[PDB]
Amino acid sequence: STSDLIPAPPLSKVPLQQNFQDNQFQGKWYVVGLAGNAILREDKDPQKMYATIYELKEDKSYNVTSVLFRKKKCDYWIRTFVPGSQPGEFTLGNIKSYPGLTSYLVRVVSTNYNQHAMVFFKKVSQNREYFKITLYGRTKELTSELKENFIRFSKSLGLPENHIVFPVPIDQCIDG
Ligand SMILES: [Cl-]
Ligand SMILES: [Eu+2]
Repeated sequence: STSDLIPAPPLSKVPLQQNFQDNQFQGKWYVVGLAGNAILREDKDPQKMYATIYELKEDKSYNVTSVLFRKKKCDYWIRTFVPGSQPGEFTLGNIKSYPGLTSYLVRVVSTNYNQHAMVFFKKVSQNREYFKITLYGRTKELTSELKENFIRFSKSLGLPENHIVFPVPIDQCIDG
C-alpha cells in the first residue's frame, strides 16, 4: 500500500466544549456534515446521511451505535467511548479488538446539546494518522450558518473543500 494524507492538526487547533455535559450529549445525532483527511466528495455516488446514538452507561462511558443504510440494509457499528483526560474527550474502549488500531481520540469541539454538535476524531491505524470532524444535528437539516461554520473549521484544520461532505438526508434506518 501507498497513501498520501493531509496531516492531522495539532490538538491546540481543536477546541474543547467548555463544561461538557455528558448526560445532555446522549441520544441520536444525525451526521449532517463530515470532513476529514480520508473523506472525499463523490458526485457520482454521494454519501448518505447516517446517525450515531450516544448512550451513557452506569460507568459513564458511552455506548456509541452508528446506523447506516448500505446495500438495502441497516448496518450497525458499535463502539465504546471511554472518558479521557478532560470532560468532552474520549478514547476507544477495547482497542485491541480493532486490528491495526493503535490510537483513537475523540474531542467534542462544540455543542448546544439539543440542536448541533461538532466532534473531532483522530486515530492511528496501520501507522497512518486519520482525522475527521462530524457536524451533528438533532435534526437532518441545519442552518447555512452552522454548515458554513463547519466548513470554516474544517479548513482551519487544513482540509480543502473536496474533503468536506454533506451527507444526503434519507429516511431508511436512521428514523427509529
Ligand atoms: Cl438557513
Ligand atoms: Eu471510523
